[PDB]
Amino acid sequence: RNKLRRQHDYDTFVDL
Amino acid sequence: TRFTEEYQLFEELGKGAFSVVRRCVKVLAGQEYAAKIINTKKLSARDHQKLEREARICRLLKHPNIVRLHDSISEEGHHYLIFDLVTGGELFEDIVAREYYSEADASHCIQQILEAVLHCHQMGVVHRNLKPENLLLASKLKGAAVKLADFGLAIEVEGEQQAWFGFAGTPGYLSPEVLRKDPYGKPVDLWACGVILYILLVGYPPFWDEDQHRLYKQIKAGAYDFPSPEWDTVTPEAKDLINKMLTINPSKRITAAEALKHPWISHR
Repeated sequence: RNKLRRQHDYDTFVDL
Repeated sequence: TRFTEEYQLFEELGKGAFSVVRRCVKVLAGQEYAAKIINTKKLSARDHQKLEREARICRLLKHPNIVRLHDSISEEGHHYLIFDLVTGGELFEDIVAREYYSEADASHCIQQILEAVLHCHQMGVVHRNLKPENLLLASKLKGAAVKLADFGLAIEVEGEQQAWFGFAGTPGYLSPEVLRKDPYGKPVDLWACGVILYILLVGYPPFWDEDQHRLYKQIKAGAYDFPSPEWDTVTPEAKDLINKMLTINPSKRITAAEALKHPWISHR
């Protein structure tokens, strides 16, 4: 399906 | 300064890095508020910037579906943001704990989100970070209103003028235009609204992968669908709106106003 988990706010491009 | 003498500090309400928020009382008035206490100089060079921004931009928005900032205050090594008190928690907590919303309540929800967002765009503010975590419920009541929050990443725009405001926001709800260092503006919020509306109705996001690279690829491609079974019973106008919000070219993407007129939200 995909997952609804919590995500954080970034101020810049932080490649993960 | 003013806070210590005017405002009386109560219980611990919530935490979030170097910023504890508490229920406070403007003693003379008697009225009660959420006061965000923030450590100064424990903060970084960039953090103070996002604080001025938050302060300035919130002191711009008078709307029942936007958490009001009543007073920004600075004292010895602590800054104080005084807001409307809200005890309904995040829209995330409520979705998580109710799996999904009915069309009825999803329409009622994103309506308030769309009006908050429209006032925002009318005062030339773009939020860039809409998400269930950044939307708060007035109180623990059924029917309690939805109040937009967190303007640390919000930016002022001039008319309908577009520009590179930097890569900022949250992987899931980021617009394609941002993912392509494109000059962006008002429409990035609608993309984010689309994503929220999808979540609202089924309880999972349209775009998601364990690899950011693949997540941004499918976002960039508009590569979402409406799976069976769950999506099968869902009105084709509801789906329609989400297409018109998760439109991949921000020109031909729906606006905040256009949306509040759409038959899925309006007849309600």
